[PDB]
Amino acid sequence: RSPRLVGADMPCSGRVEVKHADTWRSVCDSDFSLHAANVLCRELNCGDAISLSVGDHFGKGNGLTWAEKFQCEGSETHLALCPIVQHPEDTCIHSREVGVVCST
Repeated sequence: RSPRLVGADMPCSGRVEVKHADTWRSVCDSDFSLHAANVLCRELNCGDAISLSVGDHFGKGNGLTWAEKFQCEGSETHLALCPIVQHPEDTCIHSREVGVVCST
């Protein structure tokens, strides 16, 4: 559940991608709370979250999109420690991949 931000002009902003096993997955913007964002920014040494950005703001990813969501409380040190839960019914397309801007 290793996270990275991809596609931004700086390391601390970009489209969210999180590794599971040997593949990376993006995260639908229907599925990602400000607390998951928070935890992500922290885990990445990027300060605290400023914004979640919709609509593949940093471009869209390709490949898998996470089918479970990270229901973080907010103070977890890693997304790994956040409880997970099923995505809502249907599927998302890459056009709704989520991104973040962390401060700092």
